Amino acid sequence: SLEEMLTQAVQEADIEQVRQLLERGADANFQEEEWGWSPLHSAVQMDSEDLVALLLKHGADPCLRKRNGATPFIIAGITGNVRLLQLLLPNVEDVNECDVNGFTAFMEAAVYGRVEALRFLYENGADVNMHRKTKQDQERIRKGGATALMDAAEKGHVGVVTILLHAMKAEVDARDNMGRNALVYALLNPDDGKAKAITRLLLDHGADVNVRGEGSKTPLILAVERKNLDLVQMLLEQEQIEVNDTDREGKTALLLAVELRLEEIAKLLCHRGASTNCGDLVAIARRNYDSDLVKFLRLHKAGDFRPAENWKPQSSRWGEALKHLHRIWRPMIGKLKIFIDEEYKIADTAEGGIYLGLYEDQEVAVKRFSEGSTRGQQEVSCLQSSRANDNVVTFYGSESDGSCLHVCLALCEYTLQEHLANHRGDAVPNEEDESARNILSSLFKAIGELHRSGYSHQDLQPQNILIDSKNGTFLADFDKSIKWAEDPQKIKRDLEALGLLVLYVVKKGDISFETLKNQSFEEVIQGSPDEETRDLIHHLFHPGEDRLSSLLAHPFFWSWESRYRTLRDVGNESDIKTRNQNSRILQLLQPSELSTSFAQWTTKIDSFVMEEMNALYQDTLGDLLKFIRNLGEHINEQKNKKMKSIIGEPSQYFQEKFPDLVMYVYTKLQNTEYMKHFPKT
Amino acid sequence: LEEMLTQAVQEADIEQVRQLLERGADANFQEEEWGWSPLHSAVQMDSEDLVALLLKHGADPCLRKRNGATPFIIAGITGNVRLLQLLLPNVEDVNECDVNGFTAFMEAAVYGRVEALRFLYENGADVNMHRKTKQDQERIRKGGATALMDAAEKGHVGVVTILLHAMKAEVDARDNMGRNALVYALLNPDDGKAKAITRLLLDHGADVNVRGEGSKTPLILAVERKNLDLVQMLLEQEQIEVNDTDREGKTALLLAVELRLEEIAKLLCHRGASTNCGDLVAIARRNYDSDLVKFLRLHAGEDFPPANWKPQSSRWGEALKHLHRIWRPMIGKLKIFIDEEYKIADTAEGGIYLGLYEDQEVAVKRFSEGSTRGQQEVSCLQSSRANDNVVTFYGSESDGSCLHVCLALCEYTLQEHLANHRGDAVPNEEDESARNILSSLFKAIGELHRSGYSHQDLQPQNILIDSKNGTFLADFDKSIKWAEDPQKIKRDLEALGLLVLYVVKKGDISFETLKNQSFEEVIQGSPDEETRDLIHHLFHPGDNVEDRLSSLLAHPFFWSWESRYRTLRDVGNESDIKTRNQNSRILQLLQPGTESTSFAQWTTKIDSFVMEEMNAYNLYQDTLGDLLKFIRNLGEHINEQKNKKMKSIIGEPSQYFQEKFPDLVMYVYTKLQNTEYMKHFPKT
Ligand SMILES: Nc1ncnc2c1ncn2[C@@H]1O[C@H](COP(=O)(O)O[C@@H]2[C@H](O)[C@@H](COP(=O)(O)O[C@@H]3[C@H](O)[C@@H](COP(=O)(O)O)O[C@H]3n3cnc4c(N)ncnc43)O[C@H]2n2cnc3c(N)ncnc32)[C@@H](O)[C@H]1O
Ligand SMILES: Nc1ncnc2c1ncn2[C@@H]1O[C@H](COP(=O)(O)O[C@@H]2[C@H](O)[C@@H](COP(=O)(O)O[C@@H]3[C@H](O)[C@@H](COP(=O)(O)O)O[C@H]3n3cnc4c(N)ncnc43)O[C@H]2n2cnc3c(N)ncnc32)[C@@H](O)[C@H]1O
Ligand SMILES: CCN(CC)CCNC(=O)c1c(C)[nH]c(/C=C2\C(=O)Nc3ccc(F)cc32)c1C
Ligand SMILES: CCN(CC)CCNC(=O)c1c(C)[nH]c(/C=C2\C(=O)Nc3ccc(F)cc32)c1C
Repeated sequence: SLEEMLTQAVQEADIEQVRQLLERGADANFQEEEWGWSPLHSAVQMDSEDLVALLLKHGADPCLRKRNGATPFIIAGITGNVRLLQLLLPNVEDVNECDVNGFTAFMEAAVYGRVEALRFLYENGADVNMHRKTKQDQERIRKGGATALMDAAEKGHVGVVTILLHAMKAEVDARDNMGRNALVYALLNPDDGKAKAITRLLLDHGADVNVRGEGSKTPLILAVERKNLDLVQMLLEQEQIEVNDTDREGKTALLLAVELRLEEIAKLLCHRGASTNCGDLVAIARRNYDSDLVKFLRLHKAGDFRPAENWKPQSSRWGEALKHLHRIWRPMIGKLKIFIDEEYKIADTAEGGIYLGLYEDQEVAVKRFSEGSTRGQQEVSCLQSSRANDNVVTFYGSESDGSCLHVCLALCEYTLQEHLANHRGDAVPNEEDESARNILSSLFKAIGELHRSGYSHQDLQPQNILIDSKNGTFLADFDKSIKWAEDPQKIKRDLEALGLLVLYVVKKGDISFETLKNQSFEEVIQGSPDEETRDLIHHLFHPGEDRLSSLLAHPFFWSWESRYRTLRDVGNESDIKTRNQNSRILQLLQPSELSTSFAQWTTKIDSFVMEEMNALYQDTLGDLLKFIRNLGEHINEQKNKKMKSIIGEPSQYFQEKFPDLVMYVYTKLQNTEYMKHFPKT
Repeated sequence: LEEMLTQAVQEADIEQVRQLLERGADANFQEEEWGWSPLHSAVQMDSEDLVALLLKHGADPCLRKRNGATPFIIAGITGNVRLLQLLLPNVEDVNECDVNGFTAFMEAAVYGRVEALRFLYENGADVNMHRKTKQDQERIRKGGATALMDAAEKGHVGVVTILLHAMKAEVDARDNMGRNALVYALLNPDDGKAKAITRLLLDHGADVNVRGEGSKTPLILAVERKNLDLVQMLLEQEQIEVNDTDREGKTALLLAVELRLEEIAKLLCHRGASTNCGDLVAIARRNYDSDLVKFLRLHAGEDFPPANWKPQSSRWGEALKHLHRIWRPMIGKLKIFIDEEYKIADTAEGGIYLGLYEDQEVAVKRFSEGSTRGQQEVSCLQSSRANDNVVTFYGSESDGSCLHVCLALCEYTLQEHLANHRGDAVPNEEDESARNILSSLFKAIGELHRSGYSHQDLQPQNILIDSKNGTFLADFDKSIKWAEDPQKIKRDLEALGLLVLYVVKKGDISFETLKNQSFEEVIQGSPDEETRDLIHHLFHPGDNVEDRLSSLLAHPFFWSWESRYRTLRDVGNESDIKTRNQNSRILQLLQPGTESTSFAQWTTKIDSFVMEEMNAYNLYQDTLGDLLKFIRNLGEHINEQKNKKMKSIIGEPSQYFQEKFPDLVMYVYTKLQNTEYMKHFPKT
């Protein structure tokens, strides 16, 4: 509280209240633990000399480093009051002391365009062509090495540039670790006049003009991109200027000037040796509606330049249209290449449609929103949280053209509805449906993960589910999604739609989803072809917020083989074989319940099989399981060949003859020790 | 060469045109790609001569190209009045708009073609026509801009004034977004033109409380442009709202303090702006804006913070909380601070730091924007977004001087994770963990190859584990497209071979150690035959490599002990094993001819009680057939009441048979591998 009242006192500039507390014994070398600021640092930054004098009297160290290694002296450079620098100098060890990023009081004077402070530190030993020496991590990626000249040029301080080159002997062609010099820094400044004046000075002193800036750009290309005839004339006054220099992507200064629709700057560039076979400049002027520059371009023809098409799309369905999109010219919206044409449309939506696009040269689906849209905001928000969810469509990023939020997504081959259509004629009519389990377990996982992330979908339907080239399934179209904390029992709608999607997929897409939405709970249950489906759906309409991942353990997701295996394994328990009425197993399998389909099972199994196996089977469940166990073990032996052919495939046999069997056993053993007989799930 | 010989219209010479106009080619021959006719293209190049020559030859002036554009509309662009005069008698409506809403008048407005604009106005043209677009564009609230808005946007001072005064233009016309010409005016690059057009519009009474992109007012657009003049011009209106906020809830003043604009900030305070919209003092103070600090203190942020963001990371949690709290400027969508507190690791380039990217926690790998290595990384991550066991790529941001590569944040390295979990298994118990880690890596590298890439540096430091124990492959700065150099795939597969031993040995043998060993020494280091066999397949993948990785997932190494045992039991239940039928297919596969394997004389290697009790009938023989028979029989009966003594001697039978006979599983695997009996193997 003491030094804290001092800290406060200084911030207020109560000179007296400071005096009292210094005499009370308060530490002027106190530093707050976050950013390392001292009362001496603070007094300098706010520029009240009285406080700096008062604190220096009380032993406040002027070489005291804050978090960034800056000392109150360094800070005075930024402040630019000369009598502060006077007051701190007779305690300063080195005038060239740097913070951890290599900054000196002189650099700081240059950065803040403080002429008078620069003069003071000039006459006092301050090195003028000191490069910033930074920490090892910054150097290894070639950061640092900049100078007061480069600093002054970037900030556009005409005064400071004049004074350094002339009065102060600044090296004009000094390089930072990136290989940049003050000219590059000069050319980046937003103001026209300031940029003009600084470039002039620097050129006349012998700044190299053949230098690489950000994006491998020359000074010339920077002058072009800025649309400044003035900055381009100065740079084209020198002969050694490489006019046919290429930036990162192979764009030339001329190419750029045609592309930007800048007549004068293009012509001046031609009259100076900008070679014309760097791209079809004529066509570029033509799409620009630049009549005048066209003619001039055809008045220097060197024949008729030509352009090789390499890029192959990954998509099969969208391939040819993506080739076309890659071929034609479009302007970019950040990292996105897009064209609002029917040829490129994927689908129609509640706002804006979905089109093919290219994002960093990768194929994408692009969902469009009005940039103000609640709906677009909900989508982007949910997608940004879903990056770890493996069964959610991959999110590339979102780009704004100012009136339209573009959401870019991985491109998929088909919607679930399409996919089921294309694969409808693959399976023999009674085959086991492995495909349905895969699709639906991927959905359970996707929705389960979406819930754990705090989001609910609200519009699960088959058009929002996509299938990729490799048969994987993904969830999509988040516009109507909500953070479920807002209303926790709205999760229910996801769970109910998932129940409808169970039926949908098990029915191989033959029943439309519309139909299934107009049906009531009991109609849906009745529409189900088996008991596992019925029970699964039931559990979705009547849930217990991690129920979904537990439902992946449900016998619906057991293969026919696994189901058969579980019945055989249960039927091999000692107490089923010895018919121990005492035992815990037969206790559990013994209930109350309604009429089963295996009650008096012995009368509905072929009479030939019945005899051969009795070679004492009662109408208990226990004796059915045992029957399954023995038949499983012996079905393949020579002496059962006639039995084998009556049965056919045994898994199919038992499940068909007794549809409720697997479910009944699963229900009875679910939370018990003999749950260990279930497949590894 | 009949329709493709119109380039002359390109080469613009009248001679070849007239001459081929009666040699055979359709005047209205629209090129297929965009709908450009010789009439379209002539009007665009402004050849007074070609429009005459072609209009002589019937060519329709109402003929639409791809975007719905008659050469009339295109004369509004070129601006020439006597092209518009040659065409006007052969057009139904002068106000005929292409598919995006654009009349010949708006094209005159867009390109600042002043004489053309006059000519169209007296000939009936529409000055308060909003653009009518297709329904796709309307549903997302695009279109409905007037010619006035086009003129303000392009900054044509001529055109605005003519329109406002001569042409009765509605100043406070809105587009579908809800934006007047004023909004368009302030987004102009040119300060002077912007000043001029603001003035004209403001004095005709354009709304100054409108909203543009990002919910920004005109005032906020003025402040973000850093232009005192436009700020004064707008504050000249009495009705204006100073305390209007953008989407992010920033007031115009807040923005001025933030941007180090003492003068505009002082001005906005003098015109009644609220000083309690942010901690304004602290903002000026960090900006080193001494005078403005004084000023706001003389008036302050007394009646003003916000507080709930929770990281998902447990390891990096506390530091992510710190990073969220502190103020940083953005590098695009990324929040980062280069300091030891936030540092995850050192690299050969720049280190890995914690970051926030669209408010999501991330690891940020740093490269000089120059870097070949950074380019290789971004490239390979861009092709891997579908690969589920590659670290998620969020995006890359540039500082001008540095490439930030942002990645999903993981808890641990593979090396760390194996250390932390070294205590977890009783050392005589099945290693589930190893199979999971290694199957994810097979999947990762498999898919990485399918995408055309090879890693080149697979080691445990490049493999990361997340909060839910998913394993992810990272670090592609040394990756290569293998198409150029097809056999360098084999080096990744060798590294996988090393990683197999590393992971099975639970991290006890260091990777360095293992990289110095020869292929044969590594195989010798293997604690079992499944590992031995697996690794072998990785060091010798084959020239015809292809998807060697995907077939290896089927190998007994990835079978649980439960499933190995289940397979041996199932094989043992074959009728020809039970009848000991020597002629049969199964026994021919298992056991042909006349034995070096640890199951030679297997009857003499199991406890004599078990052997004796089991003989409850030809007593059990030293054939493998009879061993599988033994395992099936034991499997079935081990838990029966009367076999309680056997059960305790054996313990868990899977563990037993594997231990007493280490080569058994592999031996059966090898014999049944591409046979019908493969159906007894587990599922994958
Ligand atoms: N003689 C020839 N021989 C062989 N090929 C040729 C020839 N001549 C040209 N080509 C090839 O044609 C290709 C481009 O097609 P195009 O020039 O025929 O028509 C353009 C484009 O495809 C098509 C694409 O539009 P877009 O999807 O990008 O969508 C643009 C935008 O989103 C929307 C603006 O509306 P708003 O939101 O602002 O209300 O409309 C479009 N637009 C913008 N400014 C426009 C304007 N001033 N006037 C009319 N429409 C404008 O529209 C034409 N176009 C684009 N920018 C334009 C502009 N600034 N002024 C006038 N027309 C423009 C070119 O790529 C070129 O290769
Ligand atoms: N009186 C006070 N009392 C108590 N607390 C206070 C007080 N005043 C401010 N605070 C609080 O402290 C926090 C930290 O503020 P700070 O100024 O101590 O430290 C900043 C940052 O931590 C720290 C690291 O910043 P960074 O990682 O963004 O790194 C910036 C850059 O990447 C790096 C190298 O740049 P270069 O070599 O490539 O050009 O140095 C930083 N830098 C840039 N310009 C600088 C300059 N002119 N001078 C010194 N450093 C500069 O440096 C301080 N800083 C940043 N920009 C600055 C600039 N333009 N001028 C002066 N200092 C600057 C502030 O955020 C604030 O909340
Ligand atoms: C088969 C006939 N169809 C009528 C039902 C017409 C085809 N059109 C359709 O059904 C259709 C619909 C309604 N959506 C899509 C595609 C996507 C979607 O919605 N979100 C996405 C996100 C990413 C992506 F890469 C594709 C999509 C199609 C093909
Ligand atoms: C002894 C452990 N120390 C703290 C207790 C920390 C030391 N740090 C270490 O060992 C270490 C190393 C050498 N790499 C990582 C992490 C990553 C890496 O290399 N690429 C990535 C890409 C993404 C990502 F999300 C994390 C990483 C750590 C934590």
